[PDB]
Amino acid sequence: SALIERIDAIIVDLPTIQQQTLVVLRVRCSDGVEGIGEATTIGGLAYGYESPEGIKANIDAHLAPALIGLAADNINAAMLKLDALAKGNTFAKSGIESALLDAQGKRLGLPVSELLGGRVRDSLEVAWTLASGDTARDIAEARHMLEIRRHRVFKLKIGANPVEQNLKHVVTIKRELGDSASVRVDVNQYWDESQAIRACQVLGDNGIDLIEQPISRINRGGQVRLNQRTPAPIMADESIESVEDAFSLAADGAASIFALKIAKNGGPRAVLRTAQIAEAAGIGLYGGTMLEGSIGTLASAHAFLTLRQLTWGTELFGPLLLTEEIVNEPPQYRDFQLHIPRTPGLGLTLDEARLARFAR
Amino acid sequence: SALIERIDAIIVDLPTIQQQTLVVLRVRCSDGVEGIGEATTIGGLAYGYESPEGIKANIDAHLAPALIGLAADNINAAMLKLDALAKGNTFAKSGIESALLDAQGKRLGLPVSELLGGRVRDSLEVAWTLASGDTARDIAEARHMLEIRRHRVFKLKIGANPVEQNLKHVVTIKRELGDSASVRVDVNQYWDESQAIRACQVLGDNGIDLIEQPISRINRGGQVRLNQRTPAPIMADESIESVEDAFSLAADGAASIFALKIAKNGGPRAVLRTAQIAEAAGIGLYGGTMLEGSIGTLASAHAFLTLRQLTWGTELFGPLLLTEEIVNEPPQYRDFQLHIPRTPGLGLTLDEARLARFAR
Amino acid sequence: SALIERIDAIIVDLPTIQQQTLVVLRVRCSDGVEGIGEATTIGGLAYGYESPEGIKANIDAHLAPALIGLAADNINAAMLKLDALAKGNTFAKSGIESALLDAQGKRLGLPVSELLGGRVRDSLEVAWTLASGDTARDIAEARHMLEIRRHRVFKLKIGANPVEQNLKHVVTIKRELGDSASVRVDVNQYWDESQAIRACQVLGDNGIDLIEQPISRINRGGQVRLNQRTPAPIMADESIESVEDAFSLAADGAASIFALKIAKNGGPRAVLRTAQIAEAAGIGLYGGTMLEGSIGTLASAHAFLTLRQLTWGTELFGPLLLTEEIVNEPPQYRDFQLHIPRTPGLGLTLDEARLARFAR
Amino acid sequence: SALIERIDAIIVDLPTIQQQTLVVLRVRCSDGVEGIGEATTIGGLAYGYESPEGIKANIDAHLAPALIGLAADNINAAMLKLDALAKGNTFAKSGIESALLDAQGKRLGLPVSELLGGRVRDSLEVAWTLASGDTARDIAEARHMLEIRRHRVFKLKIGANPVEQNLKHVVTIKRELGDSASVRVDVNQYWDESQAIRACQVLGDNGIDLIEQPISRINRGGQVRLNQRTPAPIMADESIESVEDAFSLAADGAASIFALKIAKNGGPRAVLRTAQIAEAAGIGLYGGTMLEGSIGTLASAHAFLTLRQLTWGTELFGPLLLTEEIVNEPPQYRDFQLHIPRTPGLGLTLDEARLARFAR
Ligand SMILES: [Mn+2]
Ligand SMILES: [Mn+2]
Ligand SMILES: [Mn+2]
Ligand SMILES: [Mn+2]
Repeated sequence: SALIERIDAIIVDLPTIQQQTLVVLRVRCSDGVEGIGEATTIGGLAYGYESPEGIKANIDAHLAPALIGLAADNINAAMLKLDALAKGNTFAKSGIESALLDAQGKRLGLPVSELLGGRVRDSLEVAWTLASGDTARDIAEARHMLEIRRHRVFKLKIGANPVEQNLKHVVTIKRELGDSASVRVDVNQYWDESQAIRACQVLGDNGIDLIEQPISRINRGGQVRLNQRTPAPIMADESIESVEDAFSLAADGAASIFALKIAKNGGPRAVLRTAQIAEAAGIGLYGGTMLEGSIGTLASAHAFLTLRQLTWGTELFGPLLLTEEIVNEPPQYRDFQLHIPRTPGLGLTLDEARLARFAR
Repeated sequence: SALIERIDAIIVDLPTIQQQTLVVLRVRCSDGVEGIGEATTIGGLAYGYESPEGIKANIDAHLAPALIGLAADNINAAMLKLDALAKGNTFAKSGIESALLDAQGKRLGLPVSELLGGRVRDSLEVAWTLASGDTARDIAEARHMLEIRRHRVFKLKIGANPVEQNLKHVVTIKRELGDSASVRVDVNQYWDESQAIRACQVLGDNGIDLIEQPISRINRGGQVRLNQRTPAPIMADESIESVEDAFSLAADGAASIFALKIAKNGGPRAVLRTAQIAEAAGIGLYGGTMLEGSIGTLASAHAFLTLRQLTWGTELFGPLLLTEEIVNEPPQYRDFQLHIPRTPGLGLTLDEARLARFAR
Repeated sequence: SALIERIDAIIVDLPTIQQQTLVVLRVRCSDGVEGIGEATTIGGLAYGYESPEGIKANIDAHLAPALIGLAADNINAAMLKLDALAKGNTFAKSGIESALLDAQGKRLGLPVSELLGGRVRDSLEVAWTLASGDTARDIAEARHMLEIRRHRVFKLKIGANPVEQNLKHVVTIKRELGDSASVRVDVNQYWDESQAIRACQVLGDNGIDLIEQPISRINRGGQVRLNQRTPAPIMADESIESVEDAFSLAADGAASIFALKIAKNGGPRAVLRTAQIAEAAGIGLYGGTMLEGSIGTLASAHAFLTLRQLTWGTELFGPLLLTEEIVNEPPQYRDFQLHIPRTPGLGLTLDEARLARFAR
Repeated sequence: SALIERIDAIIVDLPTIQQQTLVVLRVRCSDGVEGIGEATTIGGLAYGYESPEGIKANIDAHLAPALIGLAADNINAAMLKLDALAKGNTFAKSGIESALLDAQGKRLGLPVSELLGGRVRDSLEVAWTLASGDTARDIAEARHMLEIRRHRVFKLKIGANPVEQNLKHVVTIKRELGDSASVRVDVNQYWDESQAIRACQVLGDNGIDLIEQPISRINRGGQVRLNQRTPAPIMADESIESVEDAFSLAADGAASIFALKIAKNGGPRAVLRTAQIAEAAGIGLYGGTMLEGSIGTLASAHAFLTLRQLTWGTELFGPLLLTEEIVNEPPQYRDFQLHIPRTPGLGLTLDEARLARFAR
């Protein structure tokens, strides 16, 4: 019955704790109900082929036009249509599926986690990226985050400095924190196998719990090798740019952990398809992020809530990086977790004034 | 909101065109809504480790008790719980998930296909197993089924007679029918690789469209080999006894086609998990059956309706084999297809009198 | 000459040191001889798809009817028939083959180990699962078991608590016991490869002799990987759900040790088929248990007696867990071993009164 | 109870339809019972490393001495002992296990097939090697054998003449016989992969049912390749020189059919170990022969009788090649089969006079 009448893709720049750009989606349905979503990336084109500009451009010019007039309640049909009409564009697709799921949740008065099957938990463990680039600074922030019971899992973004420097930094931090916190790294494809061979060993020998995307996705055999040789488990993130990529990697034994990002898969339903594959292969899960705001973070969270298990938790800390939001409901972070309300849809409403404010 | 108050597993023997036993499930919810499902097999234990007797025994003694008091609306949590409490028992689990999905569909007034994402079609191509055991009779039945436009896809159950005899039979039928019908075989694991090597070639060289489960699931390498050497595509059925089996087979390249049976996977949601994996690997789909009645057939159909594509259609002909049904709504078979109503749930209601009649 | 006249499957709940349920089998032969067997599992459906209820249901409804009138002396023909009529149901099949072997042993006045070829030993090393869940408690029990010379091999059931907690627990116990006892673990599929990677290393680096089923049977490649990378040998248990599973695993190099459980294979003859395959591949053996009572334990033992070698002994401690038995002859545990009499059959007779007592 | 008191290995040369040498074994037990066996090969050392001379030499000097005093009833222990004391020597071991099984069968009054588990059939299909070396003669012999209903399955020993000549010969014979008989070849390792590539295709394209050992056992990859490319199934014979060889081949996918020869495995129990492995891998079976007399043929037959299935029958025609036998009971060949009596042991007794006659 309800139809998709219009979809708006709005580029919004928000201040952080330094701007963060999100593409807010608003799908208006003939039944008066409106869903909101979010297609967010990091650094224009540096973390994916989809920039905020390219995202809005294609939604406006291609994806949205293909949906107007379609049943808002038939998300599958809509999303399958988007797949027949467009190659990739998972970020843009993710924002749209998120909005459609939100709209469908308010319409049925069910939270998205329920639309997606039913939550098995009401909160998710949330990791925190220590980014000060200063070891002492990072250890202080870690101790602080532990103090206020906000985070007990920390990840270090490395690979940008000499291998030995990052190794020192990361091992110093773990050394200092001990068993009071879990320490992980994310090399974001910065190392080549020859560099990863030694670093991975050192990290694993010094209490690092997991090594996220050490080398580039272009070296598949190296991932398979490190998944066999690293003392510390290897997690695939950038290597997954789609659900089929997830199967490919699982079939190869390229990672014992898969990071789950709706943006890299195509939305909440798409990320569960990847998760489903991981569970079938026996691969461990992790709730990933592209540093989304509450909308994208909640879209992710609602999906992760249905997961039987997330051995390595999540890094759904995106909203805490922003000093301003475009939704009224502030994220609920208490005791190392993100608490998700049972309210319908994503449980979020737009802060119209701020939207107008930061919309570029 | 609504809770699972009581689940009934009823063994029903129905006359066929020779009895057919189904285990009818009735899950009654605290909100007055009741869902019906079906856990059906063929021949006691000859086609699966789950017999009608074992199915009712375990639902009563284990599965059902674990669900009473649980939210009827949180199907994922319920089914995940059944997985934590019981190994296998996909048939029993399938009947229960089917009933839960039915009950949830009436409660929200949405057809199960929609609960499952949204249908991309309203009917499914239906194949017909020619069973007369007589070549001439089978060819007659084929032409008859073509005439009344009920079936244009036929499968022959072989492997029970000498290889040459079945080969002759099957090739004679295809030759006689020409391009007016698609002819497939299902050897039900009856051949060993050494027998399949020649038969598969002959069948493929004589217009047989696909070869369903030629050899036993115990010979994995043989399946991988035949998937590489058969002139006719190899479809995996019995080899899949779970979603993880589907991943295993896909990772191996053991079949270019996967038959989808909710019974062998654990229900409508479980069969879609397997289908999702097949789609990710690029494996072709087929809607399979354990010869369910309208309930199981409709539970399957509602899931298959959301599938982007089913290259080889379905064999959802189960209800046409029975001369009596325990539901009021007769299956809609017209023009080589099974038509699925948009009505809520499975769109079926129990024929109380007949239920009482055939319930053993 | 002698025929199978009737088979009784009796569900018996016995008190333990907390109930333990066994399905006692009684096969009555036309020659007056009667054999007894046992189909026992742990926790209904939590350790196998076969529950006590499902076991009795299928024996009564399917397996037994197929055997009445058949030659009691032709166990092969009978068991092969059960395989043609039923998929899986190894537990139920195991109880029946055990009873048939017992009956055939009394009839020929030969112990089952002899029927099975001939014993090469008269006793088996028996391991003991320390289960108190309390480290200090477990170390005390270990020291005690060593004292009375009952056990010098101990296994810890882990995987239910955080990896670090179980690691600590297990390493603390080994540390404390030193070279006076062998310490093994059984994770019962509780870990996912990403968790097993580090735990296995730690365990192997701290004197743990072997790691039983660290990850789930759904992750085959992970087993192959850990069988290559674990400092401590990997043993397959739950991964084997049949003799063909054993071949599959051996062909893959998924474990350097196979646990031998008649229940998971289909009986004493079936477990030897698996053992035979293991010996051919060079895979090490272990006498496994589903915590059977004296009947199932003796059925297992009689088979394990014919084994050339059992590098890691057995865990045939099932009877010591029960405070009551349904057989008259008490198990012979002395000097870290289970001593098997040369008496005919299993060397056991039913304690009719107790049978009637605990039969549910 | 009964012990092995003395074992005699007697070399006997028998006239054929041209001599055939067998090593007759006589194991005398302390209980008065005596078992007879046979260790027979073809051509001294040309078909195995074990010649009649080497066989008697080692039994006398090594195997037999190790058994005197041992329990005649504990065959497993005895045979396992022979394995600990001697590498290979399967022929010699086979004659001894055969004799032990015979002696144990008379002692218990059970036929060997029963000692081995229980027969599932009373006769076996018997193939016939057409050896005239003349196409026309061979076709005549084939029609004759069909007429008297003695054989309907024929094999041609090829590989000794140019590939084309043998191809012509073999294809001419099949063409001439049509579907009235099954035609197979045995190249006895005579071809190298480069020759087999074309021949196998031609043979398979001209109705040859299977290709026995086309190339040498030294080329493992070639066997794996031909098992993948031959239009006609590949059977392994010479490649199997032990049970572990059988596992190796099955693990490799080197043949879809395994020939079963007790001589190449180590006796009736050993051949069943190989058969069990084949059944587990899904490999097809065939009862092979080294052209044994009634003793070796019956030892084989009693084992093959317990086999669930032998897709390609047997070639147990050995006794029909001899014009004189050293046993009193003449083999029962009627209607394409060898009929096995239910009598105890092998059902054979020595023809003392003839034994003394032909014993070299
Ligand atoms: Mn990452
Ligand atoms: Mn099928
Ligand atoms: Mn275990
Ligand atoms: Mn041969």
